[PDB]
Amino acid sequence: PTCGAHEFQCSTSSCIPISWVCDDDADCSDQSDESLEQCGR
Amino acid sequence: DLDTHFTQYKLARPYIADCPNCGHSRCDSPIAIEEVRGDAHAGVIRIQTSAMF
Amino acid sequence: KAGSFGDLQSRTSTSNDLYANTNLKLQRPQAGIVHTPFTQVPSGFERWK
Ligand SMILES: [Ca+2]
Repeated sequence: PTCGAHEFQCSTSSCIPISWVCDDDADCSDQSDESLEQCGR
Repeated sequence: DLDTHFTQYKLARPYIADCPNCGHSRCDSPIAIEEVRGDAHAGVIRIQTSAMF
Repeated sequence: KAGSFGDLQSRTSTSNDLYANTNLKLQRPQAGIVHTPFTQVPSGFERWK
C-alpha cells in the first residue's frame, strides 16, 4: 500500500517523514532514500 | 534534507557564559555546560553547551 | 509530599494544568557572577523507582 501525504515510503510498507530524505541518514531498511537516484550523490 | 534541520539554527549564535573550573579559578568560557541529562539505560548522556557545532 | 510519589501530578499526558510541589527555594548569587542558583528536594518518581 501507500503511506500518507506527510510520509515518504521507501520499500516494504515502511515510510519516513518528508524531511527525513537525503539527510545523511539511511533510516530505511532498504536504504532507498540515499540512493544515487533520489539523492543524486 | 540536511538543511531542514538547520533553518532555525542559522538565526542563533554562540555566547560566553560563566562555568566553574576551567583551570583552577572559575573562568568565563565559550564552552559552558548547562543541563546535563543522564536518564538513559546504557550510560549515554546528552550535554547542552554554549558553542555551536 | 515533594519527595515521595506525587511531586509532579498532571491530569493527562499533555495537560496544560500541572500540580507540582518540589520545595524549590532560591539562593543568593555570590561574589559577583550572574547565575540563578536554587535548592530543591530530589525527584520522588526517581526515588520510587
Ligand atoms: Ca534519512
